[PDB]
Amino acid sequence: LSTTTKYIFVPIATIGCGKTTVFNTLNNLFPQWTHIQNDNISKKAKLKICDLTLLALEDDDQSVVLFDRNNSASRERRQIFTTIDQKRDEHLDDTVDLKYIAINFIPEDLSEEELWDITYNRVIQLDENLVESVMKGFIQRYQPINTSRSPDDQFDHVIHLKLSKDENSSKSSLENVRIIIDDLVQNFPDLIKEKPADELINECFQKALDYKP
Ligand SMILES: Nc1nc2c(ncn2[C@@H]2O[C@H](COP(=O)(O)OP(=O)(O)O)[C@@H](O)[C@H]2O)c(=O)[nH]1
Ligand SMILES: [Mg+2]
Repeated sequence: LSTTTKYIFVPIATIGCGKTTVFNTLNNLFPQWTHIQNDNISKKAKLKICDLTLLALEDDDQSVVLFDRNNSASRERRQIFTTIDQKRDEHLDDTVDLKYIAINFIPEDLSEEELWDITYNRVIQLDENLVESVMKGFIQRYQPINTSRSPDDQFDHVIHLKLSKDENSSKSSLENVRIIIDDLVQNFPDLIKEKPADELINECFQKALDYKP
């Protein structure tokens, strides 16, 4: 109406950290949010994920883009800011406030050994040697978020997730969905007025967990 705010949720993650499960759960709770999955976009597609993001932020309808890519490498976050900042004036008028929220899927204190152990067994449980090999490449390129310097200092806010083996029958992606919701209620009350009920979060996560694409 007068000064609408849009949000782009940028994961920093490697394969199998739970990005799509968490974003699917969120989309299941908030059907108006736009979940754009890089895995669904051809490498020779006319519109790539950055183009599809801006297109999915034009209407007064569309406030949230779930940007579903690993962005394990620093340059992959730089691309997002530069490309979107650079094409924003093509589509959005000067009343649109755009915020980038990092969703950090890999704790600061996690070792590569435990990162590998958790994500690899998630994904195995499709030549086996080449799925392993692609996962390794995203880990080799992984540069932890560093909001003290370019480009990560352009984030408006960071949400720190956990990456654990499941304990006490609590999947860490479900723990992570709750963190994101609690964080948004606190720090962006206009995005989520009041929480979904706990059982609706559980059911929406159950839907995401048992998704067989
Ligand atoms: N054990 C466990 N598995 C999970 C969790 N979250 C997601 N998964 C599963 O791990 C696999 C990959 O997760 P996905 O969300 O696709 O990871 P992405 O590659 O980051 O999208 C899927 O089979 C999920 O069902 C979790 O918290 N615990
Ligand atoms: Mg995925």
